[PDB]
Amino acid sequence: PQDLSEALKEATKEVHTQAENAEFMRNFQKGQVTRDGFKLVMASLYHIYVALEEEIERNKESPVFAPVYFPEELHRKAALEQDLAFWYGPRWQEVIPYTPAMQRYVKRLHEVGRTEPELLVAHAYTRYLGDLSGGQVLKKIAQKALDLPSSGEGLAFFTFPNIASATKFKQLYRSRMNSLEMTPAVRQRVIEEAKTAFLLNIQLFEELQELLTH
Ligand code: HEM
Ligand SMILES: [Cl-]
Repeated sequence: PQDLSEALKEATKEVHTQAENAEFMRNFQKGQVTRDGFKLVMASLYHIYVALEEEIERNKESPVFAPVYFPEELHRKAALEQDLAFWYGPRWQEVIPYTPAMQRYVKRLHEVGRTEPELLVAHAYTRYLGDLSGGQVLKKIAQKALDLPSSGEGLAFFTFPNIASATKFKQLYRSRMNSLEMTPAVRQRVIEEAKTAFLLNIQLFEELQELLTH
């Protein structure tokens, strides 16, 4: 479509559906998810966000990203750090897994943020808006499947405290995206990257399923 936020949504509808149907993901939604499986996803999210957020902090000033820089409303590293301390304990940083699929997603994120930051938005959109959209559902699922204690910890990731209305925020984010100024050449690179980001998630899910079935 015309608006970037639309072109993105439409250009990734296919890969997005593949993501949904990925065995691991498909099972998660079907309510079937183990703690180890859940821990693997959380550990993955931590790594991905740590990388993504580092790159965002590096290019926040650039015009290629500034318009969609919403640190307070979206940052997840800290939330994830709280959750992993709960899921893996006080030395989670020294025990959480860091698999190849994860490693590869991180690598691309740093590649983008270092050499082609104009593509960073493709990842911020993919991750933030995706997690913001599916967050409420997935939470209740793992909340019902895992049956965690009353510790009052472990799921901070599913709550963006600095965002009152997900809907209104998404509207604002999309708008800032469409306001993002880029040449058509770049716009196409951003679209591709978004498909890449999905693929990366897909590879990731597939690898986790593989690890779990063993
Ligand atoms: C349990 C699996 C999943 C289901 C069933 C699912 C379902 C949905 C639905 C129904 C929406 C809301 C559409 C809207 O608000 O217009 C959405 C949006 C989104 N999802 Fe997923 N999703 C899942 C997994 C993923 C994954 C793995 C990614 C990629 C990491 C992803 C990224 C996104 C993005 C970027 C959006 C926003 C698209 C836009 O701008 O309109 N989703 N998803
Ligand atoms: Cl809402």
